[PDB]
Amino acid sequence: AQVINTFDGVADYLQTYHKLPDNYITKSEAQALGWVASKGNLADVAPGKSIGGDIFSNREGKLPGKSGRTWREADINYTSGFRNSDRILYSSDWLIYKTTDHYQTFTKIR
Repeated sequence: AQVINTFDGVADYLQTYHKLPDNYITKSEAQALGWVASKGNLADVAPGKSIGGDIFSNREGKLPGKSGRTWREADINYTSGFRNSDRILYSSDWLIYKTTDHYQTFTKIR
């Protein structure tokens, strides 16, 4: 009904509660409840939920980090319909980089 699922909003809840929202279950977690990765019925088998807390090895490489270091990704913006391409990337050093194109772009916020 009312949660935080945005770039600055999630960045705040991150540096605030130092932990993704209680409604941020990774994708495998949604599969546990019965979710098809088709990305066309996520909220259908697990409505009121978000995908976050997944490791970000940098499939591309655009975050302030190096080999040996690991980043963290979280779902940004999500309501109903097919998943979206907006997601944030927080690092162990609290480095938050938002991406509005699927890890295709990164902006340093918090």
